[PDB]
Amino acid sequence: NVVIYADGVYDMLHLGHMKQLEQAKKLFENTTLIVGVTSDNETKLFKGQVVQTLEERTETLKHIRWVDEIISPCPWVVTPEFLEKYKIDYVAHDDIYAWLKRAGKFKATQRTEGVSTTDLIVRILKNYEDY
Amino acid sequence: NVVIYADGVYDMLHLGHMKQLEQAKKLFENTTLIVGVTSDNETKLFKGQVVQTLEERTETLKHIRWVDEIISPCPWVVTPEFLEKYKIDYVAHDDIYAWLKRAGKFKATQRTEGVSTTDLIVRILKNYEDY
Repeated sequence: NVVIYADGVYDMLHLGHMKQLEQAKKLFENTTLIVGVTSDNETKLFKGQVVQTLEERTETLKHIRWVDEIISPCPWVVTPEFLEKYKIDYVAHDDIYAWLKRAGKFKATQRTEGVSTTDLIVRILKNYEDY
Repeated sequence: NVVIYADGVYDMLHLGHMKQLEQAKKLFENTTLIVGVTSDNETKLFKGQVVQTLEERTETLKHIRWVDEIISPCPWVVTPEFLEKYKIDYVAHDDIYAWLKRAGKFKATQRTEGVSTTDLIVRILKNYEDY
């Protein structure tokens, strides 16, 4: 059994997150997938705007079949100490990660374009011709 | 083991669908949850607008841990013949259902207000004061 770790904001969870979580879950035949959900204050300070609170973004992730455990809030920066505390074998994510590639603990997951929740609102608005 | 059936549009799947699916899944200690996804043409003709195609709405549902099987497209009207073909013990849904209450096959699931994907876009727009 292999312990995988993925982290992220997971704001307005869409098929993109789900597919990336699925891919992480399936890196190995027998895995335990831990998902870390970044904090509101830190995501806003370092990355950008978040619609949903930590509590909302977390409650929604618990419905994704690929998720075995959630760390909420997770650290903004993943540390080697953090890997050992939770006995993580691999970190799955789409440099600040060089030390992970060096431990052989880096596993790249892919992003799907064009399926985000915001992409969906755009498709709603395209029913209203500009004139 | 109890076979439960829930149907719906599942457009822009949100925590509301997920919680309603969760509740269906857990009506009994040992269940098999079948989720039917209504067709595009029929949903548009009888109910209202749908952003996502059948194929999109279905691919997203497969990520919800509570879902064991999907019928896609499902019939717009559920029939007693339909219940027997799939050996459904119960139909979970939030009249056109009287015959289900009469078979003792009706199980009511609740809607959560205020967590829909559209509710989320509204919260985005509220950062832009009207003046």
